[PDB]
Amino acid sequence: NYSYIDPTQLPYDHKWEFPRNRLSFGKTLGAGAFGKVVEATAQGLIKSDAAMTVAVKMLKPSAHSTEREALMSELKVLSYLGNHENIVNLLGACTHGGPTLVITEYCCYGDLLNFLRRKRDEFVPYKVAPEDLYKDFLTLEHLLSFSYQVAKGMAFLASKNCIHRDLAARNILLTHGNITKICDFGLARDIKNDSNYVDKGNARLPVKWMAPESIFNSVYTFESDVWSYGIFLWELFSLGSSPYPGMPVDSKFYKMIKEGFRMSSPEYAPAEMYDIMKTCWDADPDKRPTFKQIVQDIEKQISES
Ligand SMILES: Cc1ccc(C(=O)Nc2ccc(CN3CCN(C)CC3)c(C(F)(F)F)c2)cc1C#Cc1cnc2cccnn12
Ligand SMILES: [Cl-]
Ligand SMILES: [Cl-]
Ligand SMILES: [Cl-]
Ligand SMILES: [Cl-]
Repeated sequence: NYSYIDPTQLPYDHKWEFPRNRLSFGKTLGAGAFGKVVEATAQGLIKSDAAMTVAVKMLKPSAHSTEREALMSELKVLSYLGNHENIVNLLGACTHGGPTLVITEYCCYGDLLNFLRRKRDEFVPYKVAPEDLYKDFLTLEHLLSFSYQVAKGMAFLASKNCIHRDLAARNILLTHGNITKICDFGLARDIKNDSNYVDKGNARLPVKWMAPESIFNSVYTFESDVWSYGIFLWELFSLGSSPYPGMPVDSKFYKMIKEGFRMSSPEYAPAEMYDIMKTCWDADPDKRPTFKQIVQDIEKQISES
């Protein structure tokens, strides 16, 4: 599950350890068969005795030994990555005296996919009438900023030799100020009943976001994440539509991907952003751009707009 890094050899820094009893669990933010993410308040996180709201990831009583390893391995990965601007920020953890708890920041606006669909109908391509700024309409400027932030976050993950493997709008959190945080819901997502994940072998995988080498050879690299980022761009500029609309993942889908069929540009994608999508979807991973190159490309687009 780890292409390059070895989490078993990666230490869990004990500066992260947080007292279990100082958390007050609240509403459930998301849940899968074995794990869940809950909103919570932590008492002694901030130096002054003032409480702050956090999100906590934990396993359910249904979880087995495989999931207990995965949650601890996830904590080691998050601790190894450290805090970054474009990544959801680990705040602490609880590792003894009970089950593993992973504490991160709370992102007020939820996941990006639901945000795009919530904002889709009032989307504004050009400038917002200056009286209408209180409406906080979704604009093309916001979409470009989202692509830029996620590309920077993925560039940082690549620099840490880390492969995301499930990059999609559903795995992007959104905070105040239209700032995105890459995340991985993992076990806290009900992939069993999520139509975006597809039965393949004995796993359920996000096939429509996956590069061919990941589908057919189970190969995950920096450049297979780049492919997923291209699908994410299509999600973004279609305002939250499902990729390859109307095409179920079946034998014809695999042949069409293999033979070079690619999606058309979504209705709201600038031509230069669609140019990025096509290069991300190159059958040859070596011909695909790097995330660092994508950041440079998008940065020039934002300046010239
Ligand atoms: C409590 C919690 C715990 C953990 C994580 C989490 O995303 N962990 C994570 C695990 C791994 C990876 C990277 N790997 C991917 C796999 N890959 C094979 C290895 C590398 C990353 C990543 F960000 F770097 F991508 C993140 C998020 C939350 C949340 C939350 C939260 C905050 N506000 C809200 C509002 C609504 C809902 N949730 N929510
Ligand atoms: Cl546990
Ligand atoms: Cl990894
Ligand atoms: Cl916002
Ligand atoms: Cl074209």
